[PDB]
Amino acid sequence: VLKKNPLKNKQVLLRLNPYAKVFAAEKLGSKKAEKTGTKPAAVFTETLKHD
Amino acid sequence: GIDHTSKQHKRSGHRTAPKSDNVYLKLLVKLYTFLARRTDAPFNKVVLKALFLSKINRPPVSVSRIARALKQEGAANKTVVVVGTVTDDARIFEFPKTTVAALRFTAGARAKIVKAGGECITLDQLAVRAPKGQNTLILRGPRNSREAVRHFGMGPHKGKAPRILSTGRKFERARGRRRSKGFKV
RNA sequence: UUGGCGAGAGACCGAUAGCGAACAAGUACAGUGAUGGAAAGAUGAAAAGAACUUUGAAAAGAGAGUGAAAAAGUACGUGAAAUUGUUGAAAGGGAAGGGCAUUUGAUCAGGCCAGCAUCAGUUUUGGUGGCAGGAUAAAUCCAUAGGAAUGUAGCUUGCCUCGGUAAGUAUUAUAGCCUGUGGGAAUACUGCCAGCUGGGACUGAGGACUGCGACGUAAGUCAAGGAUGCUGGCAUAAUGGUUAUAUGCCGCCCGUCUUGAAACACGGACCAAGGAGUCUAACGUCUAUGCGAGUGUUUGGGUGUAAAACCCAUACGCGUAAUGAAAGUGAACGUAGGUUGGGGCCUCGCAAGAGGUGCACAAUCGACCGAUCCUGAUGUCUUCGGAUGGAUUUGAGUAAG
RNA sequence: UUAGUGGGCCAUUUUUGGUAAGCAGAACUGGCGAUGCGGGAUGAACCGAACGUAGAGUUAAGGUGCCGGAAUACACGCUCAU
RNA sequence: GAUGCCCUGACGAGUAGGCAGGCGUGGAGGUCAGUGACGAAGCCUAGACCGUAAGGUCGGGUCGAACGGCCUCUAGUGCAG
RNA sequence: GUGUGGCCUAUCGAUCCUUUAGUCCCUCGGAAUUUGAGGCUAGAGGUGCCAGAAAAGUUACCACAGGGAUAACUGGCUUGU
RNA sequence: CUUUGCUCCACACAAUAUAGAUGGAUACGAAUAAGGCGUCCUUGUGGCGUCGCUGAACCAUAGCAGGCUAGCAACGGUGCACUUGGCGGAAAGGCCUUGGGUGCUUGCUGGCGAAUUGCAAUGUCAUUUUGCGUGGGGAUAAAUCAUUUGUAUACGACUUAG
Ligand SMILES: C[C@@H]1C[C@@H]([C@H](O)CC2CC(=O)NC(=O)C2)C(=O)[C@@H](C)C1
Ligand SMILES: [K+]
Ligand SMILES: [K+]
Ligand SMILES: [K+]
Ligand SMILES: [K+]
Ligand SMILES: [K+]
Ligand SMILES: [K+]
Ligand SMILES: [K+]
Ligand SMILES: [K+]
Ligand SMILES: [K+]
Ligand SMILES: [K+]
Ligand SMILES: [K+]
Ligand SMILES: [K+]
Ligand SMILES: [K+]
Ligand SMILES: [K+]
Ligand SMILES: [K+]
Ligand SMILES: [K+]
Ligand SMILES: [Mg+2]
Ligand SMILES: [Mg+2]
Ligand SMILES: [Mg+2]
Ligand SMILES: [Mg+2]
Ligand SMILES: [Mg+2]
Ligand SMILES: [Mg+2]
Ligand SMILES: [Mg+2]
Ligand SMILES: [Mg+2]
Ligand SMILES: [Mg+2]
Ligand SMILES: [Mg+2]
Ligand SMILES: [Mg+2]
Ligand SMILES: [Mg+2]
Ligand SMILES: [Mg+2]
Ligand SMILES: [Mg+2]
Ligand SMILES: [Mg+2]
Ligand SMILES: [Mg+2]
Ligand SMILES: [Mg+2]
Ligand SMILES: [Mg+2]
Ligand SMILES: [Mg+2]
Ligand SMILES: [Mg+2]
Ligand SMILES: [Mg+2]
Ligand SMILES: [Mg+2]
Ligand SMILES: [Mg+2]
Ligand SMILES: [Mg+2]
Ligand SMILES: [Mg+2]
Ligand SMILES: [Mg+2]
Ligand SMILES: [Mg+2]
Ligand SMILES: [Mg+2]
Ligand SMILES: [Mg+2]
Ligand SMILES: [Mg+2]
Ligand SMILES: [Mg+2]
Ligand SMILES: [Mg+2]
Repeated sequence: VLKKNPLKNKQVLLRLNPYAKVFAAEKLGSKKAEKTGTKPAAVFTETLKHD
Repeated sequence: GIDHTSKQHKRSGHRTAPKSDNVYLKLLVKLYTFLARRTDAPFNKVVLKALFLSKINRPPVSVSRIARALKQEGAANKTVVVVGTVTDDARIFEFPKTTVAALRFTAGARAKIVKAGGECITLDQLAVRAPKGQNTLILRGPRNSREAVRHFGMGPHKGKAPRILSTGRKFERARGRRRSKGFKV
C-alpha cells in the first residue's frame, strides 16, 4: 500500500539486503587501502611539466 | 505530458457479455464464466467466448456437417458441441449415433439425431458430463457463406457481386462489363 | 367519397394550440374591385354585485356590510417576467458585471477547534564522523646545489639641514628572493559510506487475521503489507455554509462566417410564450428475436367480451441454381480433392514437448456447372447429331445449404 | 460500416517569380487552425510546457533597484552621448 | 445488488465529427390498495439539503382541485440569438 | 536468331446512333418458307472545353442570391518609380 | 429669550472603528582627494592629541501590566498638577526656564502578598469619531425664498434696495 524507501527505512533495508548488516558492522563504507610506494618515471613527470 | 505510443482509453474490442437479454443465455454465461475461471481447460474459455457472439457469427451447423466430422479418424465417439443452432439436412441418408450438445436444435435436427439412437443435450448438461471439455469436438458453421459477404470489397477487377435489386439483361451488364461497350470492369 | 344528413370513437389539440372562427366569425375592419380578414374563453356554490354612515361638485375615498375567501369587487380564478412606486439594507473619484482567497456585516443547517509526544510517507535546512583518488594533489615547511636584481649588509666616491644619503661596487653578509634537486607531512578539490545526529513543512489513504523482515536463548517484542497516544477549551454561530461588501491579483461581448474577431465585420434594447433532422415508400451495414431449407397468420375467411385478442385453406413473395444477348444447357475422378497454416479435442509425457485429429478462417494448386474458342466418336431425314478430349479466355457459380 | 473535411495559414531550413512586400508559388519537418497554462508589457503561430480535482516539494523559459515574487549579489573590464 | 463486491496498474487537452451513460417535458400500459379541500397543481422565496452537471429534494409565503414515484411504451419533447 | 510497326521518351477518343467485317450462328414468342428487322464478337464515323452539353449579343431602364473568397477610397507591408 | 436651543471645560455612560502603539522619531552645519571630538595658543585655511573600519549604538530597562509595608544612604533622578521668565510664524501650536508643592524611587538592606487562567489560546492595558446624561463657565445671529435693481442675464447665476 505504501512504498517504503530502503535508503531511509532501516527495517526495509534489511528485508531487501541481508548483507547490509555485515557491511555496516565491518564498516566497509570506510575501508582503508593498503599503502604502496610507487613513483612515476622521469618521463611521466618530464612530459607533465613540459612547456 | 507523455508522448503516447498508443491510443489511450482504447476498449479491447471484444464482446465481454452477450448483447442478448435472454435470461437463460445469461445463466449459461454465469456457468461458463465460473468454469473458465476455476478450471484450466482451454475448452471452457472457448465456449464462454462463443456464447457472446452475434447471430451472424454463430451460423447454423447442419447435421451433415456433424456427420462429416464424426468420420474423422478417432472421432466417432466424441461429443460434438455447437455453440448455436443445429439444423436438419435431408441430403444425408445414414446419420451415426452420437451425442450432440447445442444451444438449439431445429425440430427436424432433433428428430434425425434421436432416430439414429443419439442424444441432444443442452450446454449445461455438457458442463456436468464434461467439465473440462473432455472428449469434445467443437464445430463452427460457415461464416463467409452469408449473402452479405458476396458484396464486400466491391471494386474494379475484384470479382464481387454488385448491390442490385433487380437482375436481368438490362441491369448492370453493359458499359463497363464487356469489351464491346467501352471496357470490361 | 376532404360535400350533405345521422351516428360512434381516438396513446390527437387544449385558447399564440386546435378549423380563419370554443365568443353576435367569414363577423368587425381594409380595398373602386377581384379579394383580403382579425382580436376576443374562466367573479362566486349562489349576486349574496357592497343597505347604511361619513369626506368630496363629482369620479371616488374611508368605514360598515355580503361571502369560505374581496390576498374573489364585474379594470373580477391563479396572477410569472420585462418595467415601476414605496420601505429596508448596502456600495459608489471616467461604466457595471465575473474568478480565486480571506476580513467585515447580515443570515443559517447539522460534535467543533486546538496543543504536545512517539511513529510512518514525501521533502527542506543545518551540525558532525570515517574513508578513496590525483604529481599517492601542487604548495607551505626542512635540507641542499646554483643564480641573479625592483641589489640587503659591508665597502668606494660625491653630496655633507651633518646620516639624509646620489652614483659605483659587492651576490648574504646586520634583509631577503628566484630556479633546480632531495625529504617528510598537511590541506584544497573531486568522489564514496548499507556513518551519526539537530531544526522546519505537507500527508495519516487503509480498517479482524494472513506477507516479507528485524531484535531476542526462547517467551515474545518491534519504527516490519498506510496514526496512534496523552491533554486542553468550546458545545455555539465558536468552526463552517450562504449572502452583501471591502482588499490583492486576475477577467474585452456573446452568437457567427473565417487562415485570423474585443474588433472600426454581421445579428442582438428588454421580457414572456411559440420556434427548426420529421413522417412515408423502397433500401445498405450492424444488432436483437422467432423459426430454419425453409420462412411470412392479418388480400381474404373463421370467430369475438368487437377497429383488439384468438384461429386458418389456397395461393403468392423471398430463399433453396447458375450461366448465356439468345436458342439453350445446368453443378462429386476422389473419404466432396491436394498442399501450407489453424482454435479446440485425443494419446504419450512431473512438465517442457512429441505425435494424432483438425471445424471456422487465410493462401495456393486442382476438379465440377454455364459462356467463348477449339476437337469432332458411334450413328444418320446426308445434314442432322455431338461422344471424347482440350484452351495465357470468361461468370454476380458448385464443392454436406 | 458511417461522420466531418476537400478556402488553410505560420516558423526554421532548401527554393522559384519579383526592386521588394505582413507579396505570389513549391520542398521536408514542426506548429496555429482545434489550445488553455508560465515567459516574450501587449500579440493565433516565437521560447518553455501541453491541461481530471486538490496538497506538498522541485524546476523550465524568463527573471531578482521600485512598480513585482526574487542578491541596490560577487568578479574583471568597457562606455559619458547639448 | 455477480448488471454485485473487491485487488492491481496505467492514463485524463480538444473545434468539425463519432459513440456512450444520464437529466428534463406532453401523452400511453402496469404498479405503489401512492399524495390531496386538515390544501393538489402553479407561482414567489441573497432560507436548508443532495448531485461534477443536466437536475432533484425540503421549509416559509401565496393559492384553490387536482397530482406524483418506480417498471415500461410513445412523441408536435428542452432555446439566447 | 530477330520481327506483334517506326532506336527510346509525344503524335490522341465513352455511352446512344449509323456503318462494315466475322459466325452464316441466336430471335421475330400460334406454325412455317423467303425478304426485312433485331442480337452476339471485332472495327470505323467524334466529341481538341481532348472522362466526351446541341447554343449569339446588349442593358446607364435593370433585378435577385451572395461575395470583402474579388475591383473602384483611406489605412497597412513594400519603395521599383 | 418657550419644547431651554448653542458652545466650551470636567466627569461618567454608551456606541463607533482603526492601511495597523506594544520601551524611546535619540535635532548642528559643512566636507568626502576629507572630517568629528578634546586640548593649547601667536585665534588661524593654526599646533598637538584622539575617534571612525556603521545604530551590533546611546538612553531606558527589576517590583500584583508591577501590590501592601519597615529601615539605611543620599539631597540626586523622575511623574503629576501648579507657578516664574523667556524664545519659536515655514505648517510657529512647540522648545527651554524659575520656584515651591505632592507622589514614586531598583542607590542599598528587610518583612508580607501572588496558587485553581488548572500544560498554550491577543487573553483584552492603545487610539479615533459621535451621541447621551450630570456639574461648572460663556455667548445672544444670519442666509435663502418672495419683493426690488440693471453696471448683470437663455435659465440658474450676478449686482443693487427694502
Ligand atoms: C457526330 C456523329 C454522332 C456521334 C454520336 O452518335 C452523338 C450522340 C451521342 C449520344 O450518346 N447521344 C446523343 O443523343 C448524341 C458519334 O458517335 C460520331 C462518331 C458521329
Ligand atoms: K497527465
Ligand atoms: K386565429
Ligand atoms: K381569488
Ligand atoms: K461571510
Ligand atoms: K456570420
Ligand atoms: K458593414
Ligand atoms: K469521405
Ligand atoms: K468527400
Ligand atoms: K500551443
Ligand atoms: K504570451
Ligand atoms: K524543460
Ligand atoms: K509602474
Ligand atoms: K402512475
Ligand atoms: K470538359
Ligand atoms: K438575354
Ligand atoms: K525610394
Ligand atoms: Mg385560434
Ligand atoms: Mg382565496
Ligand atoms: Mg385575478
Ligand atoms: Mg418584476
Ligand atoms: Mg519524518
Ligand atoms: Mg469564518
Ligand atoms: Mg487585466
Ligand atoms: Mg477575410
Ligand atoms: Mg467572435
Ligand atoms: Mg479596427
Ligand atoms: Mg453578412
Ligand atoms: Mg443591431
Ligand atoms: Mg429581434
Ligand atoms: Mg418556450
Ligand atoms: Mg459526404
Ligand atoms: Mg476542389
Ligand atoms: Mg468549401
Ligand atoms: Mg494570400
Ligand atoms: Mg475553420
Ligand atoms: Mg516586446
Ligand atoms: Mg520584491
Ligand atoms: Mg477530453
Ligand atoms: Mg403531444
Ligand atoms: Mg400548495
Ligand atoms: Mg429573485
Ligand atoms: Mg374551483
Ligand atoms: Mg418542435
Ligand atoms: Mg426567448
Ligand atoms: Mg444558439
Ligand atoms: Mg407473333
Ligand atoms: Mg475533361
Ligand atoms: Mg480580402
